[PDB]
Amino acid sequence: HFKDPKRLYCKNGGFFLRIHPDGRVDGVREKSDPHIKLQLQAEERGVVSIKGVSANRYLAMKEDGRLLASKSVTDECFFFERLESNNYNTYRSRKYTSWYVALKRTGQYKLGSKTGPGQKAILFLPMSA
Amino acid sequence: HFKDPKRLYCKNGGFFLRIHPDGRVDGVREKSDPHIKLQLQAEERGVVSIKGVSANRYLAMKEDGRLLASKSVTDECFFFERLESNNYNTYRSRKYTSWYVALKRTGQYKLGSKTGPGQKAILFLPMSA
Amino acid sequence: MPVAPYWTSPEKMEKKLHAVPAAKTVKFKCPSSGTPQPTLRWLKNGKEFKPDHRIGGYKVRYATWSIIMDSVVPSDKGNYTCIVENEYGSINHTYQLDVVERSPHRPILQAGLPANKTVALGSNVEFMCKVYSDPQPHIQWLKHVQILKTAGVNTTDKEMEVLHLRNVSFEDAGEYTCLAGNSIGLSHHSAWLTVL
Amino acid sequence: MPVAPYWTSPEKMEKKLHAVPAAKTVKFKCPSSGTPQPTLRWLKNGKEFKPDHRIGGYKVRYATWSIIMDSVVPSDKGNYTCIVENEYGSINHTYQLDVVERSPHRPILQAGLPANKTVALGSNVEFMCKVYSDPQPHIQWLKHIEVNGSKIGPDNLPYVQILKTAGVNTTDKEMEVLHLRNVSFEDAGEYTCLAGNSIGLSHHSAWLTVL
Ligand SMILES: O=C(O)C1=C[C@H](O)[C@@H](OS(=O)(=O)O)[C@H](O[C@H]2[C@H](O)[C@@H](NS(=O)(=O)O)[C@@H](O[C@H]3[C@H](O)[C@@H](OS(=O)(=O)O)[C@H](O[C@H]4[C@H](O)[C@@H](NS(=O)(=O)O)[C@@H](O[C@H]5[C@H](O)[C@@H](OS(=O)(=O)O)[C@H](O[C@H]6[C@H](O)[C@@H](NS(=O)(=O)O)[C@H](O[C@@H]7[C@H](O)[C@@H](OS(=O)(=O)O)[C@@H](O[C@H]8[C@H](O)[C@@H](NS(=O)(=O)O)[C@@H](O)O[C@@H]8COS(=O)(=O)O)O[C@H]7C(=O)O)O[C@@H]6COS(=O)(=O)O)O[C@H]5C(=O)O)O[C@@H]4COS(=O)(=O)O)O[C@H]3C(=O)O)O[C@@H]2COS(=O)(=O)O)O1
Ligand SMILES: O=C(O)C1=C[C@H](O)[C@@H](OS(=O)(=O)O)[C@H](O[C@H]2[C@H](O)[C@@H](NS(=O)(=O)O)[C@@H](O[C@H]3[C@H](O)[C@@H](OS(=O)(=O)O)[C@H](O[C@H]4[C@H](O)[C@@H](NS(=O)(=O)O)[C@@H](O[C@H]5[C@H](O)[C@@H](OS(=O)(=O)O)[C@H](O[C@H]6[C@H](O)[C@@H](NS(=O)(=O)O)[C@@H](O)O[C@@H]6COS(=O)(=O)O)O[C@H]5C(=O)O)O[C@@H]4COS(=O)(=O)O)O[C@H]3C(=O)O)O[C@@H]2COS(=O)(=O)O)O1
Repeated sequence: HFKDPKRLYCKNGGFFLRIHPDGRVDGVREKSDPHIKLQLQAEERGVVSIKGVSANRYLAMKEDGRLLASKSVTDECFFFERLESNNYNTYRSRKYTSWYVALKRTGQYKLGSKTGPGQKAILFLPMSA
Repeated sequence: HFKDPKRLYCKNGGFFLRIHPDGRVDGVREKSDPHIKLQLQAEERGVVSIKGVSANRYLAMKEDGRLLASKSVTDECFFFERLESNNYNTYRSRKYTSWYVALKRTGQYKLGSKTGPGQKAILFLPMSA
Repeated sequence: MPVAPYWTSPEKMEKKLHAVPAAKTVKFKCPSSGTPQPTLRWLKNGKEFKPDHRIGGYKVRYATWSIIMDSVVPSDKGNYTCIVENEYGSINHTYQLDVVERSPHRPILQAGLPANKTVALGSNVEFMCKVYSDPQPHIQWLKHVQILKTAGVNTTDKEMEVLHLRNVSFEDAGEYTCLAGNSIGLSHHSAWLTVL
Repeated sequence: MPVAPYWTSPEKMEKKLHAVPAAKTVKFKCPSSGTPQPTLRWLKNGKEFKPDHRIGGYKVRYATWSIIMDSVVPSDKGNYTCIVENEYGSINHTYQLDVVERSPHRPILQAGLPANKTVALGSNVEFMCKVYSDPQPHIQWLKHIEVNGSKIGPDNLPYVQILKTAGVNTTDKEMEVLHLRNVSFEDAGEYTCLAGNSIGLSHHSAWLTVL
């Protein structure tokens, strides 16, 4: 269901994208984590905002390519959601158009400035919740 | 296209199902083999005859579960063509309903009496020709 | 010198949940050791697994204490447990497999919705639109055009499936359209409002 | 003690052609050894391969002299060459990858066909039916009859006359076209091209008007 929340399971290590109520962004393998339920909303065809339901914040990528979640929306909270040909999803920042949202195999995000098309850190699998 | 001939690439070792002009049936990995072009015809929904174009014979499975190709059609030249959930095809003898057409990882067929659902020998990939 | 089976590479066992799209090949490993050498067996949801239990079956490489599943499918969803054991003990790890089918297509609108409605002048009326879409779809309400509602941070999908037309007039009479589209295509259902 | 790189497991390199349906994970290996330890690199159609060259990229496990490609697609079709080499020599093997896209659906008939045709009494007419279907489809041509002003039988099914049926006696070669020679007011009516595989049934009708 497009209206129900989703969990974003990153191919790189099985970490679910998580938004802390304080704004920190990282990953957790624990499916029961209280901060992995995300509400993806389209702002228009192919473009979404990603909102941590519990943290009530928006995943935004700053200019240096670091992730964090704002309390209110900004032009940096929009990403191109794309269902790749491998069936994984990629969230490319609409602002810094060459970077993606990604997690390291250690549960911490990866600087967009370090993200790239051939990488496993960028691939995400949406899951119901 | 359903009217053009096809080659049947068996998952078990990459052997193409081959019908010799003399009736022998086995496999060959060489894609240029002159006897691997098969004309699959439907006799009805989900049921096909498999005819070696060059050998001008039909793949038929005898009661003991051995393969061979008849010069003329018989009730033993019909199989249930099924596109399995993993995207490979299985040709189950409509007569001896529990056996499949299959090839060993050595290039020779496998007695239907030894074929089974979980096996790699029964999986085939149709390819254009 | 007896020794109970033990994990030799515990770290490569951290990822207990394996979520993958169909067909992807999956491999679970339980690198362990112990003298005398422990035996290795696998279990699908507690029960005893067996090669014929899935198309293409499974492959077990004791050499690496692993099990392999080629082109996985929904039927494989489940828990898989490896059991390494010798005469002086036993250990076991359990991985969770989840297979995801993706629907890469333009959004799909529930047939029949929105629905034509004839109502009294001044009445209240609400149109509905049920959308399906793997990728996040973007819904938008139209009046034949005049944009009336558009999905987004200001108007979340919560309220996008229903268009409220309060106290109608002969003006509001006409054709309304629910347009929803994702990055793969566009879909829309219209409906007529008749006011008497 | 110098040694040129050499294949350690030549047997598991026998299958040079890897044909698979899309998305399937593909892995090519070139088990080799040699002192000093040889380096391993891969080539897609002779050119230099690079992880960002495909979505999800590729993964190389020198540990097993392998390259891995998850969820392969048509774009990956090609030749892949591994090159193991040290200071005293080089070796190389090349595998062929072929990806087949599967269509698991009931057959699909070209829209518009067969086409309604109005013709003169006694004329010749031929109906056409273009079918698509991964699994071998079974085409069949029908004529709808009326046993009275009734075109429907007691069982709520339509009275029909089989006119052509795919099979060994009527191969798919001639199944896409129905020939109605020297028509009559009788031949007037609705004809149907019905094609179905193990997944479902599809059919397109058409009307023959005779004057
Ligand atoms: O890791 C890695 O690397 C990997 C992973 C993954 O998977 C992948 O990746 S992806 O990406 O791709 O995904 C990849 O993969 C790959 C791999 O790797 C490779 N490998 S390597 O190593 O090389 O590298 C490949 O593989 C391949 C191979 O081949 C393999 O591997 S290994 O190494 O391990 O080896 C595998 O194999 C498998 C197969 O395939 C399967 N098949 S199925 O179909 O089934 O499925 C299985 O098989 C099985 C079967 O059975 C067979 O085969 S077939 O061909 O047929 O099929 C075989 O069998 C056999 C047996 O064994 C024997 N036995 S013993 O004992 O000797 O042992 C037999 O014999 C017996 C007896 O003896 C007889 O007698 S005498 O005279 O001879 O002596 C008889 O008996 C009896 C009878 O029975 C009776 N009858 S009743 O009925 O009554 O019972 C009467 O008649 O009498 C008689 C007499 O008496 S006494 O007393 O003597 O007995 O018979 C028999 C029996 O049986 O019993 O023989 C047989 C045969 O012949 S017949 O006759 O039958 O015809 O073998 C088997 C087994 O089990 O083994 O399985 C296998 C194995 O398993 S696992 O575990 O391993 O799984 O695999 C493969 C494939 O293909 O896959 O490749 C792969 C793929 O991939 S790619 O890429 O390449 O493509 O990588
Ligand atoms: O046994 C087999 O042969 C096998 C083959 C098949 O592929 C598969 O079988 S299948 O049929 O099921 O498909 C199966 O594969 C599994 C692996 O065996 C298994 N490994 S295990 O440990 O033995 O269990 C596991 O592998 C994944 C692991 O994450 C890891 O394995 S390990 O053995 O090497 O540890 C490995 O990691 C990759 C990583 O995923 C890549 N990430 S990327 O984003 O796509 O590029 C890449 O990482 C780069 C990145 O640039 C970077 O960011 S990242 O988030 O960490 O990835 C990071 O940056 C470093 C930085 O470079 C350092 N600076 S430096 O000192 O100057 O170098 C420093 O600043 O620290 C940074 C980060 O530190 S941090 O980690 O603390 O945050 O690192 C690099 C880098 O290159 O290392 O590359 C690494 C290494 O790749 S490789 O050389 O080993 O090949 O690979 C993983 C993987 O293959 O995906 O899971 C496999 C399959 O599981 S599943 O996903 O299909 O479910 O077995």
